[PDB]
Amino acid sequence: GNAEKGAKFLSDAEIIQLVNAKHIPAYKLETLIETHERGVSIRRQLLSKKLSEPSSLQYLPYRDYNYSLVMGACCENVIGYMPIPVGVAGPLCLDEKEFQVPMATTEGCLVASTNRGCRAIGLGGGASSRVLADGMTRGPVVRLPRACDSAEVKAWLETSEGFAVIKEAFDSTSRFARLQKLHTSIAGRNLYIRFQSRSGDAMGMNMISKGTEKALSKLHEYFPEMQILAVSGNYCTDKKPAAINWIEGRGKSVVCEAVIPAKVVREVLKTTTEAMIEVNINKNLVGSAMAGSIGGYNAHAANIVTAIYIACGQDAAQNVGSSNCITLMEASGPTNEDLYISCTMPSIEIGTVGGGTNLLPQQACLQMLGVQGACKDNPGENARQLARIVCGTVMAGELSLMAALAAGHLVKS
Amino acid sequence: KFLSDAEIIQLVNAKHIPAYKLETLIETHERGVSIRRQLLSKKLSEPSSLQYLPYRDYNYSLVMGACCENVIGYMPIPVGVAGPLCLDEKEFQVPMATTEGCLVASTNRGCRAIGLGGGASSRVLADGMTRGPVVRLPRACDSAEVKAWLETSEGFAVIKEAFDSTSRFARLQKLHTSIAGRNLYIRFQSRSGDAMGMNMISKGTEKALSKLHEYFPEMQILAVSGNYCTDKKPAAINWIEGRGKSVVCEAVIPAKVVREVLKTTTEAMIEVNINKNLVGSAMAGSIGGYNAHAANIVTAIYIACGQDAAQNVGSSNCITLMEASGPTNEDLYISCTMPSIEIGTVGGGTNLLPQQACLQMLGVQGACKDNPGENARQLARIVCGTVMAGELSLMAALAAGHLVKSH
Amino acid sequence: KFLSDAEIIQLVNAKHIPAYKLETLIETHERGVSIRRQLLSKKLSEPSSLQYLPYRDYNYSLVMGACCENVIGYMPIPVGVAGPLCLDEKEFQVPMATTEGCLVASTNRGCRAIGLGGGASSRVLADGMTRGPVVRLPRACDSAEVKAWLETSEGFAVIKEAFDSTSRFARLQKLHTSIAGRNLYIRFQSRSGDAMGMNMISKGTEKALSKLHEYFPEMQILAVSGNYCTDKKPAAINWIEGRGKSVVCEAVIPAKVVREVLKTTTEAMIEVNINKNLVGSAMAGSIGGYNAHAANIVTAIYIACGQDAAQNVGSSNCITLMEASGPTNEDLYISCTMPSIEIGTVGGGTNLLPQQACLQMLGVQGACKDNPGENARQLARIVCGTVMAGELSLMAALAAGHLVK
Amino acid sequence: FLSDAEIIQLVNAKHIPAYKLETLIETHERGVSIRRQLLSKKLSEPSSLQYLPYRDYNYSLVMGACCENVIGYMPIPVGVAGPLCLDEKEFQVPMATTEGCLVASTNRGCRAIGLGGGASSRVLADGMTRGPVVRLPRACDSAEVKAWLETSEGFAVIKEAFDSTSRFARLQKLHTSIAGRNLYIRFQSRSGDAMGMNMISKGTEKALSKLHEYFPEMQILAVSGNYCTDKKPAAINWIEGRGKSVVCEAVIPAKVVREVLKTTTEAMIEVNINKNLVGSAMAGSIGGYNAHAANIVTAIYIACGQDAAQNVGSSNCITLMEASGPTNEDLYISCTMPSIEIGTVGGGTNLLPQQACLQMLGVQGACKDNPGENARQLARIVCGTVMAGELSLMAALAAGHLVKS
Ligand SMILES: CC(C)(COP(=O)([O-])OP(=O)([O-])OC[C@H]1O[C@@H](n2cnc3c(N)ncnc32)[C@H](O)[C@@H]1OP(=O)([O-])[O-])[C@@H](O)C(=O)NCCC(=O)NCCSC(=O)C[C@@](C)(O)CC(=O)[O-]
Ligand SMILES: CC(C)(COP(=O)([O-])OP(=O)([O-])OC[C@H]1O[C@@H](n2cnc3c(N)ncnc32)[C@H](O)[C@@H]1OP(=O)([O-])[O-])[C@@H](O)C(=O)NCCC(=O)NCCSC(=O)C[C@@](C)(O)CC(=O)[O-]
Ligand SMILES: CC(C)(COP(=O)([O-])OP(=O)([O-])OC[C@H]1O[C@@H](n2cnc3c(N)ncnc32)[C@H](O)[C@@H]1OP(=O)([O-])[O-])[C@@H](O)C(=O)NCCC(=O)NCCSC(=O)C[C@@](C)(O)CC(=O)[O-]
Ligand SMILES: CC(C)(COP(=O)([O-])OP(=O)([O-])OC[C@H]1O[C@@H](n2cnc3c(N)ncnc32)[C@H](O)[C@@H]1OP(=O)([O-])[O-])[C@@H](O)C(=O)NCCC(=O)NCCSC(=O)C[C@@](C)(O)CC(=O)[O-]
Repeated sequence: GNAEKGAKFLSDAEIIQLVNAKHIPAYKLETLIETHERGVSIRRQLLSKKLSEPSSLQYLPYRDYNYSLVMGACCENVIGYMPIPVGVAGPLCLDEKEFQVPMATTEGCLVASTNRGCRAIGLGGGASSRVLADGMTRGPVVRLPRACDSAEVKAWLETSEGFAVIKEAFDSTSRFARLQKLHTSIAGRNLYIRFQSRSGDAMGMNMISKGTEKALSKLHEYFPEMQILAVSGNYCTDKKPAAINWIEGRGKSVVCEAVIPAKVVREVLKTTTEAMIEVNINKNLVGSAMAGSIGGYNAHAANIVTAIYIACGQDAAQNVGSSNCITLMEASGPTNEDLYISCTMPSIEIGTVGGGTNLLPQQACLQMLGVQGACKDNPGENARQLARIVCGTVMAGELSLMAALAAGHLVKS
Repeated sequence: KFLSDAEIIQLVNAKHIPAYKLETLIETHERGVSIRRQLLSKKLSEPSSLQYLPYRDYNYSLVMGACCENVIGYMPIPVGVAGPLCLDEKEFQVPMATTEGCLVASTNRGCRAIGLGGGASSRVLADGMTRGPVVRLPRACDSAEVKAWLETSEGFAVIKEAFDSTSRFARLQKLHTSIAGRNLYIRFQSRSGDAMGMNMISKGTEKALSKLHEYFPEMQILAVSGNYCTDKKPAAINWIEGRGKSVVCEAVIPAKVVREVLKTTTEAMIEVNINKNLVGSAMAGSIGGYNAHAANIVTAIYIACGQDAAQNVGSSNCITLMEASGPTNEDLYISCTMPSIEIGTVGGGTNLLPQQACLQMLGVQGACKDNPGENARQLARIVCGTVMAGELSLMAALAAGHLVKSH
Repeated sequence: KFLSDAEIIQLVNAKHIPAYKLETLIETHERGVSIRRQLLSKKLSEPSSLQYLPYRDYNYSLVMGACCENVIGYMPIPVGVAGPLCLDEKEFQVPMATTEGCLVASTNRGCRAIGLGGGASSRVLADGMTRGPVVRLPRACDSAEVKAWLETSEGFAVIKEAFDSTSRFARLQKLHTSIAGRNLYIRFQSRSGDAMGMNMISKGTEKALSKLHEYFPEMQILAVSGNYCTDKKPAAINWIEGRGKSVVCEAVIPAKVVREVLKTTTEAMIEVNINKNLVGSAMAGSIGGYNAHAANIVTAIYIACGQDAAQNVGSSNCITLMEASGPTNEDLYISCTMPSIEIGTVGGGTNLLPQQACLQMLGVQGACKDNPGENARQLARIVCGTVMAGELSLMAALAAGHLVK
Repeated sequence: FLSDAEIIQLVNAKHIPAYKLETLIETHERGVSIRRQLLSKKLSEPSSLQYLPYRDYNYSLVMGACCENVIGYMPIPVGVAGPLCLDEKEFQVPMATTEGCLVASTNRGCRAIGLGGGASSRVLADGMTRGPVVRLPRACDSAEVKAWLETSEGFAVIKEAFDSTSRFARLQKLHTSIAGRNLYIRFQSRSGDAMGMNMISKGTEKALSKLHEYFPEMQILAVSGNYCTDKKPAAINWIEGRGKSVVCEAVIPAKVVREVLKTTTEAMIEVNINKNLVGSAMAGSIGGYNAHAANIVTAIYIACGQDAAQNVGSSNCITLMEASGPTNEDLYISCTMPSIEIGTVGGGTNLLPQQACLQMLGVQGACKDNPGENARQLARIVCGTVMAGELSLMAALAAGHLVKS
């Protein structure tokens, strides 16, 4: 019926009461209650009346979903989950292997197009890829009394011993923290330090923050007058467009290529190698340059990154820098009727452990590509492998869309 | 029809009927996906990989033929809620589909500071989706002529006529042209009701390019999209000219609220905003990213509300500014300007029911009958508002030395 | 007056006179300069380091109070000539004030290929100098309101009237506004006859900002220039929106001419242009610099013709493109598009006689009485033309493996 | 030797290239004197070079080194600003310009600094760069070369080759960048007191050869694939630096700001942020967070024989202003310039008048004892003077003193 005061289980009815009582704040329901799902039920209830159209929540799934794995490190105020259609494209004949690429999307033709692109590649002898570099970064802003002081610190960080003490501090942070280079940049009395380190099969944004922080402390011991303004002074750079990610790289840098047989271009892609190339240059090069792009000399690399990212538990917001990509197309073969295509992506921020990678459905798409979890034997291998697949699939998508654009097929589909 | 499950399998195999064909071949969407999963498993190095990828009893009737191909199931993204967001004297319960811990918590904490601050105000500065095809002429002198033509009032009128005759909402605004030798990049800009409009615009520019061709028969239409729109790629033009909805946001957090809720000082916030979001971003050579994590907020809301999560690229453009304010300058004045929010309230993933749930939750869902475009615009303002909230909280945490404490 | 350099210096050393005023006193420019050199030598660690800095017999008359302060002589810059430049069915002998060897030789070699190629064609795509002040309002909602106001036809009309009432040539074109919170950046665009117009425009935006103030009394005019013009700084907005004169250029070099004059192959040129001026520039994160050395050509012509050599920054923006052309695709099609050539044929260094010499040499000097702006525009085209010429030659040299040696 | 009208006809007939005139006439000046007559016919107005100087210049130092087809020289007013109290020294900075108030303003700025205890500067890095484009059959090959160049031994053989090129060629790091089967290699080396554009090209070329020995299938497309980057705007110069990177700072006493600069520290700062930061960002600038660093670079560059076209990358500069002092009434100002391409030897640095302005700053020629010192010292002066000019113009803008001066 109704009651009052904390006790045993109680009822949705008035457990709500104690929330108004302001002793059980909304987001703490899982703290108190016994079953995660009840918690979400009660919140959807609270939130329900907070709503203008309370009948909304009705078609928002939530029932039976392992929440023990989200509550804790993947989301707060869980009021359910969002279903994203997951299509599959492939096989992707990449580096003498075939992958069935999962793509969580809501945009029609994206999967169809990526597939059509994978096809051209398969009938083309397949594609080759190489991870050019690997390292997640973090660039805090630090301050000194005078620019002359910043200057001194910069020089110090650049001496071999100085770098060694910073590296030691940094690496003592984790099992995988192994500080590579150190890129410093001065702005008056400000000093931006770009820390770069590998991180096994983790995307490493977290590991690196812990590492730079410990390093900044040891750095402070030497320059007590230094102010650590913010672990992140946008010099990483994370989730924001930045020429530095494009030029210096961030995460995994990777190249991709394939040669599509003139026949395959006419048959599968429905155009000409000559037409493709004529479009790639004036679109992905001259066009992008005209729009003042930094890092976006590609057709829709983003569409492919986001889809794979959502499907495989990556940070869909890193879609920003991860999509950097220049796609190039040349005439090739004995008659120059064959299409040579490459795709270079300098900043693929990706990981195979932690984050959304810990959820089971996302993990399903990872296993589907045989990348899931940490690579015990060779640490970082899964992350790297996935990076290559992302780059490979992007080339596939680039191939198909570019073709469609050349052929005048975009409006039809 | 009935044929044993594996009977369809073998059948397809022996015919080599492309899996994607299924939906048409088989009766009932869930069969075709269940069968596809089945075919796929045998192509995998661990046939039981999809053991945890849901797919059962989902509404594929909407999806197939409109949102995704080769469906093999669906991906569950935790959906949190933040708010109320006291924006323009209203309160919104903002849904955020994410997998990053603290994002919702932080956006909430940010919304809180704003609520106890008298709320936030926002304005949509401009509205217009764009499409910029590449077109070619024999000589640059010809491109030149076309450019001048498109710039005459009559020339623009015939192009506009053609363009607008494309849809009920297609109303071509300006026309930005740009020459590269014999190449001509034409940026078409038009409103589009409550639709994000990427599709409507393509239809419009295409019809317009035809009418344009009638006048310059020697013109080659190389591609409806010559990257001058620009869509899903970083571009100074979206930042400077705007794309989609441009919107400003502001709020003033009372010094007490900054010390109590945000756990810092207005002075500290400002010292960080300038050297991070301004000097830092400039040092990294950013174009459009003078903000802390506008992207985190856009993506979350975008995924939760059926938007194109890949447009996260240009939609996240945002400059966040913080000034000292009040009688004592202890209050925090904060603003966030986002010039290119590509958003829509109709079509796309906006047609799926669960996404529609999050849209109703903000009372934006579907087309706005009375005032077309209103929902799209309203949602844009909410995205900008929530972004400011997130900016507030994260900036604070950074000032206070809390990122490696919260996470 | 007439005393003695020997003592006209003491008063000065009695600080009764600031070196930078000798002019006001000692009426006879060269003497003013003369005394100042002497007074400076003493302050120098090497009292005679100015031994070789010319100064005599230069017409400081026009310089003083309009081009330079604290004058102490002049700097001689070698002036070479390149051409003829067969541009738009005309031939120009282009003057280039430079100190870099081969620049003139190369630009010439480039002009040559063009002459034996049927010549080059050019078009001025747009014309308008800009000024973008920063203005402030109490709240962003206020900025917003002003933006919308400036965008209404009547609002623009009152702003335009105010702006145009500033000068005989001030004819405000569009108005590009941009909001940053409670800040509002207004880009004013207007023609300006044959003047580069940086000054004319400032005067115009200022009068306009006043009338704007009358309507929004709560608006703070922070600075007539809030870097949204943008002047003398790299900016995507100049590249995308244009600034000054925007112009295209093209020519087709006959395969024979490429092999003979330029010493390479159209195929090789093209292979280099794409991977250097496009893919390379993109790799370096360039905004506006998809060209080989457009700057070398702009600066030289700018110094020789009295332009603002510092505007070399935005004026050099240029994308140079090369395609295969002809019945056999062995001919080289080349184009050069420069969106922001800040140039003028009147005022500034354009008032000095030696610079004016180089202007007449191109028949552009002074204002074009009949068709105002024509000289400025014509010169802009020549700058673009000569740039293509230089692009042609250097690209070739690079293709052929000739830079070093 | 004999006669003029004759050399002409003789020329016109056997039609000799005007540019060869120097190798057929006893004195240079009669070469350029003939050249000039010879060109006058070819003008719409034969009497155009009337006022264009030429006599008694000493083309000797120019011929075959600084300029071709010389028809004379261009006089650029040279003003002086200072003293510049930089690093406990005072410099009298020469500025070759044609823009009124530039010198006056830079002076006024130097003044505020002098009465402020002076300015401090530091050279953060030194290295000229060259980035050729090289090609391989497949991207996998490019990839392999990149990794090779990154191994310590691979770098050692490349460095050896590179350094064996000159006495000052000492290859620092190596920044590589892949674009499919393309490979952009950024070579970085010091170069004494030379700007080093030439030395580096010779070095990368020698290195690219040795590189070829290891990857015979590699195509050297161009010694310069715009990844240096030279004379074009590029985020890489801004982020990685090019030439000399230097910081500058000073603190102007609140009194001095009100008295000399005619404003408030609070006003200055309010303008710097919304103009040089927020404004520049709104215009989509990469590298230009400053008011007019270019004006100062160009002037000093022309006066001291530097490459005025490098004005493009050399002008990169972010200027910052904070409140300082016991009451925060004092103005703290800094200026960071990451890519000052400068040199004190070779180029226009070999001409005597330019050398005059170099001595004036006591930088002229190579620094025997400490190689590179002069180049570096001049770089610091350029950065110092830029801060000075930033100070004055920013002030003027804050105070609303522009249009009228
Ligand atoms: C629609 C297609 C794929 C047809 O392509 P098609 O060649 O005309 O159709 P087809 O039946 O003749 O070819 C068959 C092949 O297509 C594929 N295919 C065909 N249908 C399906 C399907 N249902 N499901 C899966 N795969 C499919 C499949 O791989 C198949 O191979 P096969 O079965 O013979 O072994 C093509 O025309 C295309 O790729 N169009 C463009 C797609 C695209 O651009 N997608 C992204 C959205 S565009 C956007 O919003 C970004 C943009 C444009 O703004 C960016 C920019 O500015 O550039
Ligand atoms: C974690 C907080 C929010 C704690 O916040 P707090 O103030 O330290 O502790 P609190 O308990 O006093 O705060 C409680 C209030 O915060 C919110 N809040 C608190 N806990 C919860 C919860 N469980 N669920 C929901 N809401 C929560 C909520 O609104 C609540 O209001 P109340 O009811 O108490 O008046 C804070 O420390 C914070 O915001 N940290 C930063 C979080 C963040 O920004 N993370 C994601 C972005 S990091 C990134 O990847 C981007 C980066 C850094 O790489 C980009 C760059 O800068 O380069
Ligand atoms: C050196 C040349 C011109 C030889 O040119 P050549 O074709 O090798 O020899 P040639 O004598 O047979 O050519 C003669 C023609 O060239 C011209 N020419 C030839 N000599 C002269 C002269 N003395 N004075 C005037 N004009 C001359 C002239 O027009 C003549 O026509 P002709 O009289 O026979 O009918 C050629 O090899 C060349 O162009 N070299 C490269 C020039 C160049 O581009 N350098 C300046 C930029 S380098 C820099 O600092 C920027 C950079 C490159 O680093 C930026 C980047 O890419 O990152
Ligand atoms: C005009 C001034 C200098 C007057 O300065 P003032 O303080 O108004 O008047 P003052 O006579 O009392 O000042 C005297 C002091 O100024 C200097 N000074 C004064 N006159 C001279 C002179 N003739 N020659 C040399 N030095 C002079 C000198 O140092 C002297 O110190 P003192 O000897 O008294 O101890 C000042 O108002 C000013 O600096 N104006 C602005 C100058 C300027 O910056 N213009 C060039 C940039 S405009 C442009 O094209 C770039 C732009 C606008 O586009 C950049 C952007 O986009 O932001």
